[PDB]
Amino acid sequence: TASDAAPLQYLAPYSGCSMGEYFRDNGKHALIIYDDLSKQAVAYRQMSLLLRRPPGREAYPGDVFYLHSRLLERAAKMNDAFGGGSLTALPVIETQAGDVSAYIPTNVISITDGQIFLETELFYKGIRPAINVGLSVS
Amino acid sequence: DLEETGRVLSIGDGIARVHGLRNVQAEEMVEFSSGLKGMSLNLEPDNVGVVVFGNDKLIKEGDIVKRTGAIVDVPVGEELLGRVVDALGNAIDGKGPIGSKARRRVGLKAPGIIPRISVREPMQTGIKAVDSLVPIGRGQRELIIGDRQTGKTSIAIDTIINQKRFNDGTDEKKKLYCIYVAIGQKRSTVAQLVKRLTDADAMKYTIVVSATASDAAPLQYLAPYSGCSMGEYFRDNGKHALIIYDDLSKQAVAYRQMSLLLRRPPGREAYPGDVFYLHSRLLERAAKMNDAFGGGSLTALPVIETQAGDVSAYIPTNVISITDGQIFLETELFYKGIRPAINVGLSVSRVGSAAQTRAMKQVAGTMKLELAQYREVAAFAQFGSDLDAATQQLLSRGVRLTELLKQGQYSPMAIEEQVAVIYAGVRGYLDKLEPSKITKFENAFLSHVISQHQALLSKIRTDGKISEESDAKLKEIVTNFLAGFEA
Amino acid sequence: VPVGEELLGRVVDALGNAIDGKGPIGSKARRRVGLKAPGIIPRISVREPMQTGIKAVDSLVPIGRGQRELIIGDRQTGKTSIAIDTIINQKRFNDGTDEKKKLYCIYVAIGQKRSTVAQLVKRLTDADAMKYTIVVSATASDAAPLQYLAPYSGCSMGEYFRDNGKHALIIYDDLSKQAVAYRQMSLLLRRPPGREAYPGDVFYLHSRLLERAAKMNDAFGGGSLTALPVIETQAGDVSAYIPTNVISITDGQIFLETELFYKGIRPAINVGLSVSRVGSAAQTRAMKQVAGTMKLELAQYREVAAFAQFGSDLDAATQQLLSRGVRLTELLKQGQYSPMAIEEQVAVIYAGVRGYLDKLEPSKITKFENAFLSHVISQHQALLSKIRTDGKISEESDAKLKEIVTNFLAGFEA
Amino acid sequence: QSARMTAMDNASKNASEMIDKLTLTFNRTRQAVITKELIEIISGAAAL
Amino acid sequence: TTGRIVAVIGAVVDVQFDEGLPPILNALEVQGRETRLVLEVAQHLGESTVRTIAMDGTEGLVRGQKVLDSGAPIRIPVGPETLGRIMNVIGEPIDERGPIKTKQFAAIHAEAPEFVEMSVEQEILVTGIKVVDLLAPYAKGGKIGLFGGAGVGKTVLIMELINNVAKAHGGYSVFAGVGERTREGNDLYHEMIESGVINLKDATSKVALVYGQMNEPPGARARVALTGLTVAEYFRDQEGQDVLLFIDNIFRFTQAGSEVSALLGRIPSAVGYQPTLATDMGTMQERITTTKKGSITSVQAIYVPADDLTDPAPATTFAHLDATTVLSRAIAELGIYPAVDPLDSTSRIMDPNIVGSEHYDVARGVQKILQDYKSLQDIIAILGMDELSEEDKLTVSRARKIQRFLSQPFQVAEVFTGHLGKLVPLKETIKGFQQILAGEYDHLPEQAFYMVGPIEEAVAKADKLA
Amino acid sequence: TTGRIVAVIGAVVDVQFDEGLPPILNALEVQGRETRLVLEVAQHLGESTVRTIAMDGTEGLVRGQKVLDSGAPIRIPVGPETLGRIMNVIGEPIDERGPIKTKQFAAIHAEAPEFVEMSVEQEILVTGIKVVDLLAPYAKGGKIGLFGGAGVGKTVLIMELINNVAKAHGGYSVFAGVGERTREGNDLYHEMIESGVINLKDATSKVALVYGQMNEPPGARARVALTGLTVAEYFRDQEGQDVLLFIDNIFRFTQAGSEVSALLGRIPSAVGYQPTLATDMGTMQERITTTKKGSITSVQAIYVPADDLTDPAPATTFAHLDATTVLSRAIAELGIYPAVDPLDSTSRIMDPNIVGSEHYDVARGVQKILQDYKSLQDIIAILGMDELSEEDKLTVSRARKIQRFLSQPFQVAEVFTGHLGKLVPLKETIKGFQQILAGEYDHLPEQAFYMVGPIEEAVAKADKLAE
Amino acid sequence: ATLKDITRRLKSIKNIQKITKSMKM
Repeated sequence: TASDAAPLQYLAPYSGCSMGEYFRDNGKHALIIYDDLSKQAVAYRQMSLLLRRPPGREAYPGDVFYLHSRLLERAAKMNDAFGGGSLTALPVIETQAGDVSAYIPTNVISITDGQIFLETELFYKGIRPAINVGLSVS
Repeated sequence: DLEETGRVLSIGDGIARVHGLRNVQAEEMVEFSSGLKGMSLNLEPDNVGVVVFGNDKLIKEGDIVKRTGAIVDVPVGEELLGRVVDALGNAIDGKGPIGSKARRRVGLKAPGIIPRISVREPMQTGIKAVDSLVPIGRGQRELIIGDRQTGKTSIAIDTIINQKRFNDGTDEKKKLYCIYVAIGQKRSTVAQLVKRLTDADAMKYTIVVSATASDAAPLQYLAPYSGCSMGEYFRDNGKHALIIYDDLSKQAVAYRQMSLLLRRPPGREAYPGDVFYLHSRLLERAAKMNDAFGGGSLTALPVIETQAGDVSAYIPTNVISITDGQIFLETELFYKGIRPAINVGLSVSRVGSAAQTRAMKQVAGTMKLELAQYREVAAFAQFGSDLDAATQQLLSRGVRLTELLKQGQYSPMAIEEQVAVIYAGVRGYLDKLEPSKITKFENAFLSHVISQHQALLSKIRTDGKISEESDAKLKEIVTNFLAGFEA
Repeated sequence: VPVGEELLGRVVDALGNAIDGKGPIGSKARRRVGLKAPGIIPRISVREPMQTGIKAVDSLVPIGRGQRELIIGDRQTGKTSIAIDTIINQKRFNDGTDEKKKLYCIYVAIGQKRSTVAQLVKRLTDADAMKYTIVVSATASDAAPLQYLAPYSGCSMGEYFRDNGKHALIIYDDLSKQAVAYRQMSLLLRRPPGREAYPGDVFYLHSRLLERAAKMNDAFGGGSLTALPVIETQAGDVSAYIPTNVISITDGQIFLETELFYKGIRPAINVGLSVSRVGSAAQTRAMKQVAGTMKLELAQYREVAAFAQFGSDLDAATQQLLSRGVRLTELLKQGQYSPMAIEEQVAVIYAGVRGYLDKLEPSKITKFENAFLSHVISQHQALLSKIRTDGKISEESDAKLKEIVTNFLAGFEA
Repeated sequence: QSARMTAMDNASKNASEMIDKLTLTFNRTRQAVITKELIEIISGAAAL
Repeated sequence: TTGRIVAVIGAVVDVQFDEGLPPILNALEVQGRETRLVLEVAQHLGESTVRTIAMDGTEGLVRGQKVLDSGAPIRIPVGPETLGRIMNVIGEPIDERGPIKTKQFAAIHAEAPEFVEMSVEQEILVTGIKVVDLLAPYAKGGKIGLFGGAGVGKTVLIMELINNVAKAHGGYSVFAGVGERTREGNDLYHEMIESGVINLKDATSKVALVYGQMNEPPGARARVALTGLTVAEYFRDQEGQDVLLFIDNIFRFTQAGSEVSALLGRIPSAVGYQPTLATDMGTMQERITTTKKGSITSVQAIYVPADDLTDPAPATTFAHLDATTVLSRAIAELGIYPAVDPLDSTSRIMDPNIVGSEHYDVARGVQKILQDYKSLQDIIAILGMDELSEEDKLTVSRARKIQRFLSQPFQVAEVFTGHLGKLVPLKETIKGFQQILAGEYDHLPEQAFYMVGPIEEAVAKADKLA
Repeated sequence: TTGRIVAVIGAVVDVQFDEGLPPILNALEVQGRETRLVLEVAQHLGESTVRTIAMDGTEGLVRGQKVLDSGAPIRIPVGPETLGRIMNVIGEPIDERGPIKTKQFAAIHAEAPEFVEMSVEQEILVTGIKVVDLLAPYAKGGKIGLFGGAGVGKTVLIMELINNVAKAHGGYSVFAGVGERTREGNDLYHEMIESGVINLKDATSKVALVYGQMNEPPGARARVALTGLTVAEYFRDQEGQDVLLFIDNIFRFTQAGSEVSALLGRIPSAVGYQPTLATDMGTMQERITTTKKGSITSVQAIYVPADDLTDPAPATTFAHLDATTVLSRAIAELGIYPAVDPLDSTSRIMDPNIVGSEHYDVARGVQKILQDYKSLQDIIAILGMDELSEEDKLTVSRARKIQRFLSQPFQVAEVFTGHLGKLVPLKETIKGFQQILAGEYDHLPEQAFYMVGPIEEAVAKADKLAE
Repeated sequence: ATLKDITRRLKSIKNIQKITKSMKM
């Protein structure tokens, strides 16, 4: 959480993922929820600026896309010859002002297999879940 | 001797890197063989990064540097009046030495929280827009901000000029000594400046600290503090002093230049992490003391130059955030005929009426309000193909009140003259007059009452407000003058 | 690097080596790639035209010999085409007798792709232009330093002609990719990056080069070097740092817009934003006569055309202004690979500038120009040869022309 | 008068929406210029 | 341990220890100085040298000067005898009323309430303010974003909350001025005094003031909000009250953070802030909660840079806020006070699952009506107040009654309004508005509801208004 | 002293002296070169090694090469025998006409005039250009600045001023080309001659020329202005004359410095500039000034990178001027030349007390209406013009005509405009505008007001257009 | 997207909205 050293916030998702992997690996089925990958990204960037790695777009280090691809590639559906088990990931990403073009959001959209965009407008107008049915995909 | 003296290891871009000087204190003044002074800003493990106060042509590798042991202090007191001094208090008007007894240290801490009291005495500029809608009190710090050439320095000058009404007077608690600090300006501008002030006989009560374009960074840096100390001598001694920093933008640049050359870390806009602290420690030294301390004050008018009206850029953000209000000037206004270009909606005075006179308030208050109201509708005017007479009314009050805020330069008014004129439109008397004529009306109307009616103005003045009587006398004076006027 | 007439018709790399596998170059002269440009004293004001073959250019932003004129615009707005048409237009004089009117061309590809260049040298060959062109190629896979040098190399080959009373034309296509090469070479040497990541001396990188294009006085052979450097803008933003860095070195610019291009205006020359710092001194009197005030007329036309995108109770002087503006805009249009001869340009602009077309329908104008030009070329080559020869429009030529246009126009609008 | 009323209702509402969007576009741009200009300074400084 | 100063660069002092190196965060005292110079430790550069940040001017320091490890972070006098006093960053008195003599001292750098200390539930903290309690309910242990500045009653509202916390919850409050303008603190001081919240004569002060003035170096304006925090944690972890924490203003906290960061030479991140923006904030915000012992509730004054709500400073900050109190100059102009905006102010706990359906419905009733009326507002002025329906004329009437019923007299402003302050109870609040919505006082007149407490007073005022 | 070269990286050369370290600013000459190479000492790196900036190409230099301290900063031939000549950064003739036999020599580096040396006389300097004169009058002995992005008219404007003012001026003129186009120094030299301002046969030359163009290494560009300015200071002080100083373009001095800055080991300030930009500009700009001894009337062209007037360079220069003419590509783009921006140009003499109220009320009158029209522009753009008050569609009218009446065919741009150059006298200007503002031509067409001199030509042009 | 242009557009749209709301009423 908000008070743990960045390295722990950075680490957290990989650990949870390994725990979900036991189930995937044994014919079982797990669900992992990364809330949020936004803050993990800033934790990793704090680490990267402190290590002195070249800041790039939005001051994020060059490998933040990999921070995420490596993680989310591990969610997966094995076939029978490997147990038939599976890992499902519902990672969360927080956009600013509904800007879904930002560096981090785009990164993550280019990794997952669809998105569920919730809109503030919808939310107030009383539509909840504030899902945006045209924009969202599976 | 490496303890009290050092040797230059390298010299460039005005930064001297001295070896030795083991005993120097932070910010201490030291001296290079050649005679040039320098200030120790970086005390490092293996060297002293010294900020050279002059041309680094006179310094070579190996030059011997010696400590002075003394920290930067400057001349101070009443003999500096009517003088033109550099950032170190040296006279540059070639009129002979300043006979200074007391010497004060340039960087001192602001008076704490206990030694003060609410800003309550009016600091009058003579500018109606300011004086009625953006009131400055003594001890207040009000920023004049705007793009290049919008009227910023003019505000300060009219302000300085204006204090002669009280400086020629007997009441010593109304006199205000002025200090004008010029940082990064070209010498011809200041020369022109001092001339305008001489011509108005304001140099008698003014001190000019000048750190110009060709003076080394550190002198441009210091200038505002060394001018501050000078104004503190008055503040502390039950006297009142006004200080104009023109501009804080150029001094920030001077500081940034040394910071980066000493290699300190650069943040946004390349400014050092302590640029906010450079101004806050300066602008806090302005304050209203308590009788227990002399009741003396130091008002400061700091100037910030914005770019393309970007009041949120870095330095404009700091200083806005530090001061008690802002007078925002605008080009569009300026070229549209509003001079001074004060944007009345965005300008502010945290001190407010706590600093207006009852006379002014008596008028300022409804004016402030019809204007705010006009501002809501103004945009409609130019397409008002059929507005109701309710709002059509506010457009009319709107344009007349606005014309009353206009003002020529070098002619600051007496609070009594300002209320007499404001009363005229505010009360509705110029509502049937032509916008194109208000400027002419006021001028002549004011010429008339300054001529014929100095007894009513003396009343208004004295009684400090508009008595029911003087009210009636003004009604007639304007209704007969107006009649005269449209003949 | 190798220098001289032996290189003509050959494709060399950034160091001089042939890459057309057509044998060694028979070079007898060499030249340092980096030589300062001739000073003040050795030159003379640019006065001889350098005809592109493009009305829009030759009429509104004239190019003289010894002049540097920049071709700038976003990707695909047609920048190279301007350069090819120019190289191709030079056959006229090169196949001719007069050696003073001849222009040897140099085409430096930088950062480009080999298949594109190969495409390029094919077309030049098919137009029978290779004979007078040298092609220095420093493409996409060539080392950064080759791409970097390439321009200086090609320049030096052009000075050979310039210093020997001959005339050369060099195209630097483009100076954007070179800057990148320079930036790369430079950062890898650990030289601190500057504005936009480029070396603090990228201005210098291009000034040094383009100052070399010049007009020498008779005392030095009267030869010259004309440069047509190309720069790529992004989002049509010409105010950009590099774009302005280079616009502040050359003697004018030709700015191509994608908006104009899509709109049908090809070349996409933006009248208002393009300039020629040589003015009419680089124009024949025939041309000066017809296009002397046209440029500021079209500028003023574009404005009012905007100011009435709402027919705001418009007078006549402006209705006339919009009527000329549109007709003239159609005439400056032009296809590719068909560089026109100077007298041909004068004939057609003439028709427009004189008002003879103010009553024709804009849509007709292009078709009319093909018909009209056909007529005069075939029937009237006596008037074309005189305008061309006298180089001016005499009072009778001007009368024989008024006669032809008005009558042909009528039969044309039957 | 009912169509001018309607047309001007819409126009006014479109305007406001445009206003809200340009403003938000303005702040995004304002933040990126500062960030962008600052990273540029740091890059140059670190290379030394 | 006794170290020497090896380097002084601005407000960053490097100190070398021969035997025994102070851990990070410890406070070191510089030896031989007119006044107290506390250097907080920030890093272990290796070779027995620490890198610290000065809490005051390093002017005059000398390489070789002596430094004494106080063997602990900045510690301050905590407890009751702090109430009504004004204190420095390192717990010193700056009001000149002599020494702050407490029994306990509390290091300012403290960790936050372990998960198992966390309260598992959401409870509204009542302040007795009709708008606040009805439409934007504060949360116990939560953080509130107080928007709006001058002219709009910011300081009187901060002072009524104080009073009402003492009254209804027997809880005390702290005031941390992060980057305060010396002029404005002294003015805040005397203003609390005149309204009593501070008492120089007795022991009835309900506020302790902690100040980090704008002249102080980055490191000081950086920590003073923690110091204030320390104090508040005492009235919760030692006396299990419901303390109130006021950080004015939360933006200068963050800025102080960046200055310190830059000085320590760390690469800034997006928009120039610190790489550690989110942790610098989290390590502080998180200590503000409801533990089993009690709770700290924080009212944070927010400054939004460039009016950009997505600016990293502000954006980060909302991550922690449970409600916003928007003070509005427009509302004030209606004479309405507190000048809180009933439609712009918000709260996370305005959930029927948290405030209960009744509360939730009334609130949502008050706002809609206030919204509807807003619509009509345009019509009324132009086409005149009458195509108005038996229905449209009622929404207005009530709305206008409501708008007024939402205003209220503060006990803090009695020395001035010549009127008696009211602390309406939550129950009274929901009923009040319930009935107006209901139509129970449609006959009553507007002005019957202006500046009163409980609806009962709306009734009685009507009587005196014939 | 004799030093050796230890490192060469571009225009920056480090030299190691064994005994006697040349002071900063000293000029050193590289031994063993066909041409004279001067190195200006820039810094003392320590270890008896100095970092220097080359005044020319560094090709062919070798590590170990010998270098002699000349014992003084670059010193150039100053005096009357510089008139009619063309000089180098380092004072060498570059016109092939032989040595420059001056009695004295001056070092290009010197302190700026003291505060007690300043003058405050303010006399309008009429130019014949409608816009400048009307709205931003130049002042004799004042500092003038022409601001503009690439290709908007800085030089042509400097060209017509040389014609309308330099040509009648009884006093010297010094034209320093700093980092501009070589083609241009050749155009001007030969023009000076063809008009006798330069005389190659006798001593009637009234203009000295100094050049350090764009084909030079940063070093030369960082100093020519100094050389130029130094020549001018001589005629100001040692002769006491009225000098006219033309510099095109002073931005080049600052770009020169930014180009070597990194090689001087400095953290960059904002926008890539060097951290010493303002002070570097200050110690220079402060010498370009009128004193009690002599008078300088400097006209400096100022380049504006990326067209952004807030760029640290253009931005830092405003404070050094008494009058500023800001040119704009947005105006130029419309075909309005000179492309001066009427609302961004200023003069310190635009004072009723100095030019008079008729001059002043007209100017401000013209500016109000152009401002008034600027504000409406974006709006009638979308909402159209019908709804506008006849009161407001008249200001659109008058504004559009004034906008034109402000253009003028320059005598140095006939090759550009295809129009004979017109020079309008101050009273013809004030009056012409006074009448447009007065409604006295609301009948003539806008076009009649475009590219004309005096108001009568607008009336004549109306008829010619009348058909 | 220039803070200059963006501002230029906001300027003209805030007026439009004002004149347009007026015309509606």
